[PDB]
Amino acid sequence: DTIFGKIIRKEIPAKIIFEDDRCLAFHDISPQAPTHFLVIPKKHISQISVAEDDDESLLGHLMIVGKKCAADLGLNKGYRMVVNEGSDGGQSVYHVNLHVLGGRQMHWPPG
Amino acid sequence: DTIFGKIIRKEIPAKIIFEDDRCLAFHDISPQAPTHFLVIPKKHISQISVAEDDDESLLGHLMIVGKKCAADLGLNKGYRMVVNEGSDGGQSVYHVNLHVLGGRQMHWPPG
Ligand SMILES: Nc1ncnc2c1ncn2[C@@H]1O[C@H](COP(=O)(O)NCCc2c[nH]c3ccccc23)[C@@H](O)[C@@H]1O
Ligand SMILES: Nc1ncnc2c1ncn2[C@@H]1O[C@H](COP(=O)(O)NCCc2c[nH]c3ccccc23)[C@@H](O)[C@@H]1O
Repeated sequence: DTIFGKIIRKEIPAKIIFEDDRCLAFHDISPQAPTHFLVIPKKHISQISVAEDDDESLLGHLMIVGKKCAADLGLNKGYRMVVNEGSDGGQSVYHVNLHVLGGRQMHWPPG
Repeated sequence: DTIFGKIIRKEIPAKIIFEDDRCLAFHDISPQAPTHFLVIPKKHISQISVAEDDDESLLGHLMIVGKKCAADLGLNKGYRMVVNEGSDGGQSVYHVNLHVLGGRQMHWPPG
């Protein structure tokens, strides 16, 4: 399975900042901002392009959890949420993952 | 209200590529990729940091609609989804909006 599959199954260790029945959040190993963490579903969805209609609430939950974690981490000046799909998106771990980045001005274009 | 509020109320014209009872999608006026469109809720939420828990399904719907529009627009090599919060996120229109960008390699960091 993927790296994130291994984190979910508790095969690879990770320092978590949030967990519930539906998702996990943890800091990125290669941070691109002073604050950079990930929110991932526990359900295996390899990429957002294959998410099903009934995954709507789960995907929204990732963003609500991202919002809450951002607040807890003191990102009061703002942040950026990112989901990458496939090669052009730069996906590297093929498990749906929401990036939340902040603590610096985020620029444009977003990559 | 905001620019997007005006688009929703059909005060400002916009060429739409998707509409339902909950959201609208349309191409960005200042595209940053060969394909760059936006998905916005019809409900007024000024920024993701003030989204409520019960907005989970709506937020997920934006991503599912983004996914579907991306497929329709032929983004088979991938894409990137982005939501900006506040000043550090680069928010400029204070109405929740999901960017979908593709048709080129998206780079890292994402801004
Ligand atoms: N054990 C662990 N704990 C915590 N974080 C972990 C981790 N193992 C891995 N990560 C992280 O997962 C993230 C996977 O995100 P992604 O959206 O699949 N690819 C985005 C990065 C990227 C790569 N190549 C690109 C090319 C062009 C654009 C972008 C890129 C990475 O930020 C980082 O590797
Ligand atoms: N009528 C119309 N039809 C179609 N698209 C329209 C439009 N009117 C406006 N837009 C678009 O809304 C988007 C608003 O996105 P945002 O996430 O609020 N800001 C991101 C851009 C940005 C700005 N400054 C920054 C600084 C640092 C990082 C980023 C930035 C813009 O891409 C573009 O202006």
